[PDB]
Amino acid sequence: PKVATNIMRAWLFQHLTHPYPSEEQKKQLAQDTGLTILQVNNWFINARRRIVQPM
Ligand SMILES: [Cl-]
Repeated sequence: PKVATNIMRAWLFQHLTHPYPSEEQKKQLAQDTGLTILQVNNWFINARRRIVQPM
């Protein structure tokens, strides 16, 4: 699971100005992580919320 998380973190940091994977990108991320598309989407929702959450 560390590799799965690191796959998504790496994508996220490379796309900080638009941290919203397209449908095709979600599909590739699912393949790379071994997570479902649903899990990939939920991870990104939670990541974007974490970035903006108050100190
Ligand atoms: Cl990282």
